Amino acid sequence: VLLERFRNACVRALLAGVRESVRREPRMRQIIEFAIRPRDREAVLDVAGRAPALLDAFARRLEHTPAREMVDSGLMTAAAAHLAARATAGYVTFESGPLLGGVFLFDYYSAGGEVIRVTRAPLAVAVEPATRGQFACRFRGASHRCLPGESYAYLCVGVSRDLRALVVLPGGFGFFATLRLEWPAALVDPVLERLCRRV
Amino acid sequence: DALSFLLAGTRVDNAIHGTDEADAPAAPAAAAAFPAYLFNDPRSARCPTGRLNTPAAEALPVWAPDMRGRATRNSCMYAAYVRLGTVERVVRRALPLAHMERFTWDVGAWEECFF
Amino acid sequence: AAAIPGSARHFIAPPFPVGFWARPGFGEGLDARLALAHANARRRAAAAALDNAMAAGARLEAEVDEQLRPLERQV
Amino acid sequence: IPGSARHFIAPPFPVGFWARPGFGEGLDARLALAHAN
Amino acid sequence: MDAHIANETKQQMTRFAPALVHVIVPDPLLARAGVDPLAPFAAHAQTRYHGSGVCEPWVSVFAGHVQTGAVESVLTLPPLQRPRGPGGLFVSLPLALGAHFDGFTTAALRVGARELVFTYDELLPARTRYNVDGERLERLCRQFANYARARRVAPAVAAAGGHIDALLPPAAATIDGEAQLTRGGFDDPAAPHARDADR
Repeated sequence: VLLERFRNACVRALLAGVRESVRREPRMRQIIEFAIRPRDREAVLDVAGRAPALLDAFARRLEHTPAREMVDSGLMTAAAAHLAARATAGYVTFESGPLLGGVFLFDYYSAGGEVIRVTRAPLAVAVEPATRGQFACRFRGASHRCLPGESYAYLCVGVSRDLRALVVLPGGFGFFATLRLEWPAALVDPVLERLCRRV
Repeated sequence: DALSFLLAGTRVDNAIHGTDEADAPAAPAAAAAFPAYLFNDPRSARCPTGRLNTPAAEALPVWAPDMRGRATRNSCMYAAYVRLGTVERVVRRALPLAHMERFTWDVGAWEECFF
Repeated sequence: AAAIPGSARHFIAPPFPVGFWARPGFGEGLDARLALAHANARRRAAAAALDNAMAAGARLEAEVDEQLRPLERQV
Repeated sequence: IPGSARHFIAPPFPVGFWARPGFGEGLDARLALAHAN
Repeated sequence: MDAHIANETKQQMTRFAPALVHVIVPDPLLARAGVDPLAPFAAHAQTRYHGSGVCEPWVSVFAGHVQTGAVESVLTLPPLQRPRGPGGLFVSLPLALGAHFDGFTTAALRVGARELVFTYDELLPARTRYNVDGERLERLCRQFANYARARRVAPAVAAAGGHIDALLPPAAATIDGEAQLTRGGFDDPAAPHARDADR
């Protein structure tokens, strides 16, 4: 019950964030630099066509999944990294050096037909503001090609230690999004004892 | 003693951090105190040889010397030396070097330096 | 190799159905999932514990019958 | 064109042959509670 | 079995917990838990009281994963027979008890990625099963007798074989671990007194 409630809270946070960032009727600017060949205007038009159903299926999936499969992912990782500060007590991860905020931990999702996560371990990408408000991607710690939005069939989501999420559709199109985690304080130290070491 | 004083810091910080990773038990039992008051006691419980399996000899005091995790000799090893020979002079002169003077080769055996 | 360069002046405007927001089960604190998980977990643990207790109880009548063999010998 | 920059990898087969996304799971969450009850 | 001995000594010498318990988690359990054997292990454990949410800091335990039959590796000696059956990792968990061991307070195990929980009420059985091991041991000694009689190795063992021969029948032998969990019944501390009072 504890893990299920924690996961429900994290997912409510992320989904509410993307929800608020898309609520106003938007036009999303490709926040990552990617030169697109001139015969592929059809493919980006297809991405434009399937963005809504893609986001809906992504919400459904991220909701229905169980909790045992989610804890190793990057969502609960960065949620624990966020809770680690307000807990008023030290905490150390098991097998990963601290996140060192600025690095977005990605969890991919397929973009064709059925939507399933593809990455076993999260990908540690680092955003960097570049020309004209187009942040530059680069990643150390993991080595997995097609990083965000490079190739089709990869929806890319990632949340920073500060809990600021971005969503990168194929081709590079997307948006940032803030995140507000709503969770009691009387239970923080339990969860952080179960997801850290406290030394 | 010459090295024992020369390498004082090494021996110091080696005797204390050397037993590490060895599970020592909890506070040592009072039974570990080897009783000395009982040697020249005229009146005391006694037991001749030849009746030590499980007789009515249960009245002897128990003493459990139990040494598990303390500093052994190999734990306090800090240096080792071996004699090479005899020398007249050392001059320094060239990469820096040190030319010997009339070295007479006489190799000896190894030596421990732990105490 | 002549291809279009990438600049932030590119946008992609997907056709959204204006009722996209008020998805019923969306945003609400998910009930049925946590509830169903709790239900199945309890139902499995109860079967496990019942099988465990029965595994010990499988000797009751045998013990009761064995205990009174003296009273045949005691007449 | 220039800069040894990254390219957007397009679907190899024609565009018509990669499905519109979806999610099929007949396991309904509500009625499951009703049956477990 | 070296794992259990190592853990007992590490516990008694240091007192990282009140008491201990020995457990043999077999193959299919690990398989259904999402964890895989034959991979690098790193065992940890913590005890989490119930209704409060206070978790003692983790403690590393020595685990050793056998490959072939596990249960028989506790019952047989190397040179006389070979084990057979499934095999899982040996481990020993810490406890929190001493006057009235509380129920519903779990003992959480940690393997490479996944965590398993073991409620006290499930871990600690009331009655043990020591009466069948006499039946096992007599067969084991008869086994050693028929080995020493036939293999013709050394005289010092030949004398022991002759003594065992002249002590109990030489009929035949075999040790079966699986039969141990089935045939037996739970031993209670009274029945010797029933036999004695009937004497």
